[PDB]
Amino acid sequence: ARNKIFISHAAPDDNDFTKWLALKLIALGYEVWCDVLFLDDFWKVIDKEIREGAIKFLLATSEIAIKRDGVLKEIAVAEKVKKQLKDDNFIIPLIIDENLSYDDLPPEIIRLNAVDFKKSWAVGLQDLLKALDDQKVEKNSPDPDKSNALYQQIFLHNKGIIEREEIYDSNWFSILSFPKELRFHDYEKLMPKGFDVRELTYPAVRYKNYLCTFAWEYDFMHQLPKTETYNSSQTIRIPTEEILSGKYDSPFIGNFECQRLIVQLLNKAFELRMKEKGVREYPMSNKMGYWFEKGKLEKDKFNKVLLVGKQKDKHWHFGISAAGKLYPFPVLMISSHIFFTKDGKELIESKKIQHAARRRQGKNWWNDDWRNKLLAFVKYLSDDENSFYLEVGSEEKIYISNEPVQFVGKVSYN
Amino acid sequence: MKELIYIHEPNILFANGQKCADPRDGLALFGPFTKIYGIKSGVVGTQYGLSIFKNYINHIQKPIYNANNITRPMFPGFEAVFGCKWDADNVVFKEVTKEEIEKILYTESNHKRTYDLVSLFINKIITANKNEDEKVDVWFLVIPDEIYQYCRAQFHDQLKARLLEHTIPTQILRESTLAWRDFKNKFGAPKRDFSKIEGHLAWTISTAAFYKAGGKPWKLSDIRSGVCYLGLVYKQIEPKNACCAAQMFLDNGDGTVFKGEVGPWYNQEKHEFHLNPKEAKALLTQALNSYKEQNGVFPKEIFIHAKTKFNGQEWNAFQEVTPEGTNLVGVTITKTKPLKLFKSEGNYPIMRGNAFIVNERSAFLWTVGYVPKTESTLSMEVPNPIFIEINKGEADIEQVLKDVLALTKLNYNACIYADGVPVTLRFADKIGEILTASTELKAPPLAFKYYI
DNA sequence: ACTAATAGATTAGAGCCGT
RNA sequence: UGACGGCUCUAAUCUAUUAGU
Ligand SMILES: [Mg+2]
Repeated sequence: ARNKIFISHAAPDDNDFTKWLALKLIALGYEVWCDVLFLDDFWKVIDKEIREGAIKFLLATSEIAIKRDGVLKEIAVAEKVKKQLKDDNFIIPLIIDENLSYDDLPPEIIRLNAVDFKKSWAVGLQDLLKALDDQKVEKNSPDPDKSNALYQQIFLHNKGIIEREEIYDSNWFSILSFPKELRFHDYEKLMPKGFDVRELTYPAVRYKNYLCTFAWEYDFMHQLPKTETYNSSQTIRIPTEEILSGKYDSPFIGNFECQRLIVQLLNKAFELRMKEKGVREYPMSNKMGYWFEKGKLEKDKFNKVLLVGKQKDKHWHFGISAAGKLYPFPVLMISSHIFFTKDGKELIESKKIQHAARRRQGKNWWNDDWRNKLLAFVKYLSDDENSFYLEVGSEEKIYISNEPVQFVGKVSYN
Repeated sequence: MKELIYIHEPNILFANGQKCADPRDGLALFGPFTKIYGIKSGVVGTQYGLSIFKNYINHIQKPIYNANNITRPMFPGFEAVFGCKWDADNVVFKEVTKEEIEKILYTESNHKRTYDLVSLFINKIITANKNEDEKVDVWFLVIPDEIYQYCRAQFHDQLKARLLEHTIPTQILRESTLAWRDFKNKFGAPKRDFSKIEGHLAWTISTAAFYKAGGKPWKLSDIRSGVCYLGLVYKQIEPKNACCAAQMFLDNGDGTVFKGEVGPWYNQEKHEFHLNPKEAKALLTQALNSYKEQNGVFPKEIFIHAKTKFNGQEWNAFQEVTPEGTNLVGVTITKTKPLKLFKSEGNYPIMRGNAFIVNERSAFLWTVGYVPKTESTLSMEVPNPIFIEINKGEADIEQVLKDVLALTKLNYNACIYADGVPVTLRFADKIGEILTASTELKAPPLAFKYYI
């Protein structure tokens, strides 16, 4: 039997209204067939209902729904069906367009009284619900079960999460190799004036009064007078494999402190080698960026992705800040930055000006844009084919994969 | 090859207990969990401000269509969503003259300037609150731009703070927001363009007004029963720190009760952002007593989370005041270590809800990502995930991830898809910004209606 | 005991742009 | 302060170690 409320409208524009109203009517127990809700000849199926299945013909009337001949065809058949039903209360227009003068409609509907949706949808639905009970349109119970099915089929089945596997490129670059053993030398007295390790060319830190370093006792001889004459067989040597495993626990030094010294040495070595590499640096608030400059990059670009650039008057430079973190797995966490230079030769000395540029320039770049720039900038660091080494001693050093760690995820989107 | 486990998006209850994943869709389709009869407006502004407010209310009466309707859902209209009436003609308007604002602004003392600017508005509401029979549910303060830019010991913080003793829900709306079209930065275009996001603005403002007027737009149900999700935030006073607590728990009927549990708490310690044993014991006793009075029996778990890590002494105090049969889980949520995941081939960020498990005691959770539901990612740039560390106690690292993700979905101050940080922490942050704006208040209002 | 230095750590904030 | 988010700039604490008071 006819227990369906046909809803006709413009296909590309009136979707929003009809979707809300159809779902609203479905939630109330009605049976509402709409093309947005149940379309899958198209004229034949809708005609069957209009002449057999439809019991009401709600016209979402607007300044375009009355210029859509396809829609006018659906009224033309409705009207006839209305004559077959003698149901004068059949076509029940729905004017949502306040722009529509309400008095510029086709003769077929111009004689019929609308249901007003121009001022607020809620009263109009109240008006529609008022009319529908008045005309005794039957309706089922508003069960949120089969109705739930339509709701999801419409919006909550869309929530679906593509269950295919994706590959994510992070910004973690693992440390490929650490030196065989950690050495604690003693230059306390050999230190000419207990100076810092700025003179030392190899990463060294004086734990307590022992200058522990991955460089051998004899390595420091040029920049270290008196230390030049240091005897061996008096250096505390700890296995780095035991340290990273958190197994070495001695009253001389704890595992936490030893890893702290390892992290500090790695940070210094990165800063050192950085100087070895051809790239200008930038003093950030709490880190050191590397503002690539003209000349160090062909066409201000490398590995097929620029690492340098020029703004309207200034010049953007893709820089990075490295902080090595043993947790969870030894990695060199790298962070992306953008440094704006006055003429690609000197960075603006105004932090506010630099920040306001970073922001505006950030709008242009995308996910792929950041990934390509980061990976290309790292690949410049490569010494051999698949990595690059950061000296931790004349003999010992730390190698870092030039590709970031890949993360693979269970799901994706459309 | 590193494997990322996935946590799905929790469902939030709506009218008649129906579930959905987006407030902007769940409300527009189903309606609020609890319906109010209507909202009596209250406006403290100029004639210009009153005209703007009435224009905006009548504008949101009609449906609001934003440019990209597909990605951000449109606004049906206030009564069409929530089911109550919000008319612009029921305004109990209290006029503020630009001249009295001007004489306030000319005072040399900046602290006295901001105090007097707060005092004007609050005394006019205070006065109306006691001298107007017309009942007002929410007081909407249409402030001009001069207040916002000249006055900068904050206007908003003190204004919300100095009304707490009277318990008056308020909503500040800068006239730049409501009249954004007629507020241009001399170029001929609006200072901030709402054109493509007008519908979402209507969503946010209407949701905030509905919440502050006694309505519950949506509630949470995808959380473990018997657990009191409790969040601490520490705020600086210059050398004192103030701790604020917000607690969310299911009741006997499994309905979330979200309420603050905060009394003034000041700790003087060499270590920054910690708590002396007395303050910690008082805080936990307050929270446990609140749960006891709401549900009768004691919680089966006290899921304490914070942006900082707990030391030994305060945890021992926590355990000492805790009864038997109740477990304590202290979780630290940090958002500082940059772990930016770039998708290999494509142009849209990692999906929200992906989780990287470090080990049995830590994880990374992408509470910000790309949500297919709106097709609009919550982050313009690459989203930094939150580091969830089970600092103390025993817990399942995946269960904690799903619990945090669930707690990220109760931001009533904005009708966004979900919050980047768990809501208890953000609302406790707001409380700390307000409770400390004024002098220590006795029995401060414990309901967010009076803060956000 | 207390100050200074070198760190990395852990947390605050202030703010400034984007949408 | 309708909001959210990224970022930038400061600041302190913690811890270790040395120096000094
Ligand atoms: Mg608010």
